[PDB]
Amino acid sequence: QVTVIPREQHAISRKDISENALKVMYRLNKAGYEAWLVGGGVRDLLLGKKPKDFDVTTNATPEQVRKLFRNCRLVGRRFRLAHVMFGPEIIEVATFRGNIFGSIEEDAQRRDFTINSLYYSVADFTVRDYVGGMKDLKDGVIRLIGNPETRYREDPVRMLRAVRFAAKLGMRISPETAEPIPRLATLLNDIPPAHLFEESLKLLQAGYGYETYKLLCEYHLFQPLFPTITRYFTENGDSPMERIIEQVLKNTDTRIHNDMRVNPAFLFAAMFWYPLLETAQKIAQESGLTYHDAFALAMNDVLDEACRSLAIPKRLTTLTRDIWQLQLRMSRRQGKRAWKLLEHPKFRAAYDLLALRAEVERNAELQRLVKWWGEFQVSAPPDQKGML
Amino acid sequence: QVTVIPREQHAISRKDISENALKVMYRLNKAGYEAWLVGGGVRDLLLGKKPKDFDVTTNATPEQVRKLFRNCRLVGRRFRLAHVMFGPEIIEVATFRGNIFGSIEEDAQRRDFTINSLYYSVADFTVRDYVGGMKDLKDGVIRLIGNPETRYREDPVRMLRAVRFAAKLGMRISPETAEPIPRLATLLNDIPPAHLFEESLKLLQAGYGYETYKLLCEYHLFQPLFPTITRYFTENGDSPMERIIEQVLKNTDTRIHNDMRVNPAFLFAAMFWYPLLETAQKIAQESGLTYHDAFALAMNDVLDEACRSLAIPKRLTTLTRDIWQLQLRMSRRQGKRAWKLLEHPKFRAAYDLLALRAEVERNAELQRLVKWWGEFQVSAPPDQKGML
Ligand SMILES: Nc1ncnc2c1ncn2[C@@H]1O[C@H](COP(=O)(O)OP(=O)(O)OP(=O)(O)O)[C@@H](O)[C@H]1O
Ligand SMILES: Nc1ncnc2c1ncn2[C@@H]1O[C@H](COP(=O)(O)OP(=O)(O)OP(=O)(O)O)[C@@H](O)[C@H]1O
Ligand SMILES: [Mg+2]
Ligand SMILES: [Mg+2]
Repeated sequence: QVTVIPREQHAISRKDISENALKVMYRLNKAGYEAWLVGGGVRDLLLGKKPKDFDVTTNATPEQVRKLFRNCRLVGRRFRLAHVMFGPEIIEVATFRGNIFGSIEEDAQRRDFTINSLYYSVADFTVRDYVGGMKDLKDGVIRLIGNPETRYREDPVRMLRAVRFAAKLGMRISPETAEPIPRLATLLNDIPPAHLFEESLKLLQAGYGYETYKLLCEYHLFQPLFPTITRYFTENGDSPMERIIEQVLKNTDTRIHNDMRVNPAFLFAAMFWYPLLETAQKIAQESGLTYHDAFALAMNDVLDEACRSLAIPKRLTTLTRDIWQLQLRMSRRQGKRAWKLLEHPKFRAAYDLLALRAEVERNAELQRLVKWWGEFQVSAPPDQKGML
Repeated sequence: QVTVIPREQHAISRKDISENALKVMYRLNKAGYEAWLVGGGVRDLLLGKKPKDFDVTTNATPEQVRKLFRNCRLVGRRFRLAHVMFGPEIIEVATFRGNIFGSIEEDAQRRDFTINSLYYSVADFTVRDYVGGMKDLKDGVIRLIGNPETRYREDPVRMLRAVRFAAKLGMRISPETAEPIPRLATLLNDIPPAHLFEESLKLLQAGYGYETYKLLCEYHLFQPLFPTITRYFTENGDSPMERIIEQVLKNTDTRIHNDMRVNPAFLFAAMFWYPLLETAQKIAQESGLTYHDAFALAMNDVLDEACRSLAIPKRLTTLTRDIWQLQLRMSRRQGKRAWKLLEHPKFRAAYDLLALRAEVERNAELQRLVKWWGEFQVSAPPDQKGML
């Protein structure tokens, strides 16, 4: 066991790569308090990679952190957890937990995985490893802290994170930490649909999506969240839907790394697409009615029972509804309303759906619609007229 | 002589084709006042075309009008000139004029042209013509009301309007009303650049642009407004900049007849492009700077001067500058920095300008950055990945 690591044996974790939350600790260290830098970035820093967050912890009570910062711009409460604002840098200052407020060692144990529970002191350039941490981090092991069996039951979402980190970094899950998941997965439905929604995005809409999907399928974690989707999987391995999902992911992923923004209302409208389509079939031949009105029903239901697991905000769903709406409208080769359409705020997305539907189905008559809209949108108004 | 023309013999401008701003005349009529429809609409109505606006006039004091609508959603200010709201519909309710105000006849006179001073009462289905009005409308004639000479001097913009209706509707300008213009044209430099901007857009940005520039040039009214451009015309008639101003207008026009949002900041960057391309090259040699630094000065220069004539909003100038800047970046066959660009809020307009530049210069070098950016902008991140 090795509880304190020195700056000379610890990957340099050079004081200078820490931005200036250093101003936030220095203030504490000066006041007779303790300043530690915990979790995310402190992991990354040891890895060599650039921190995305910088969060800190202290033996200073929350009302004590209030006085020592009353002059600062402290953004919004929470319990414990204080929020300092620079601007485009916000720094989280949280008090150690234990009866309620305790020691550094105490705080370490209530944290989830090993590597995400390493601590840095600007004051002594030492990192504290009350857990496997350092080794896990070297060996590339996502390990949980207490008794997996119990933790996952206390907070089931702890399971989701295990995969998420597993995918993000090149790491594998500890056996003990992995055993329980497939069995305990179902536990996710005792989770408020909203919290889920957050984590669904943390997983896919985070630029790892594809590797995190493989991992969510290999642990039966995908099913609880997207019932409406698992059901249309096939033995064969790659149905139109089973490809599209891999693609919209792989791509949303490329986007996020070339730093482009991304539409979640898209991501979803893509996956559920085929399911919607399938419900259009049954809705039509059965309960025989028009294919427009039929489609429109499939929407409400598919979105209903999907919104039954993930809590999608009314905002998103409504763009989604539009992305699908456009799929029918575009299909009907026609004239003057193409300006009306080209203008639509969700066209860009809607074109990128048609993009995929044509790539996956390899339906040459679709890609055909894809070249046309392709040119009719980069073309200039004299040509755009002639195209009709 | 023939001052009152009845529902049957007058193009039946039919009570049915008046938006329910009838409900506002009705209150007026019921209340002992009379209330008439004027100009904009009544003109189009007699021409058959759908009005774009309905403005009522009454012999009620602006005071009497204020009171008889208290219950209503009446939007504020403006001597005389009262305003009432519904939905997307606003109804303009101004009082006659003539100490200050008076007879329906006394009002017919302070109005700029003969057509735009026809009057309609729903209460008797007659239209009152106290000017050439009816005949002129039949004939296709824009004819200022009193003495052109004096009036233009009273309000020089009356000249611009005159030329605008001339191109919008399909009709010719009255001899008596055309003579004074080429002479008196300069008078516009006395007018606050504010009004000129306003009216500059009613001329080119209402989708009559091309025809309204065939006139603005053929009556030397163009010059007072756009000094910076006038200067660069070539007797040839076929310079790149001259072709560009044609096309951009022809196109802005198309955009408007197909209900597509149009951008003002684009319009301008398009015209002044070549005057900007010129002032840059002259700043390049005359003073041995780098081109990138040279260009940027030229931007300031062209703007200040145009700003000297048209009060162009600090808003639109920013966008413009950017649309231009983008033209430097889209030039370099850029690497992974292109994702950032694709994202720019203006990229569509910057593209649309590379579009024209390539078409008018009839340059193949440019015509390639067009074909390229056309694909790189509709492709998928897989494909797009590769292109780079
Ligand atoms: N419900 C919970 N139970 C126990 N510990 C928790 C819980 N929620 C958060 N934590 C702790 O918070 C820390 C994670 O912080 P945060 O949520 O900002 O993500 P992170 O570790 O920075 O993730 P990333 O590696 O993606 O940056 C972990 O060390 C974890 O132990
Ligand atoms: N400064 C002015 N001097 C004299 N008359 C004016 C003045 N400003 C406006 N008018 C009168 O207002 C009427 C025009 O109304 P408005 O400004 O709504 O345009 P419009 O005639 O409806 O144009 P359009 O044909 O484009 O619809 C004209 O009949 C004109 O005589
Ligand atoms: Mg946290
Ligand atoms: Mg008006």
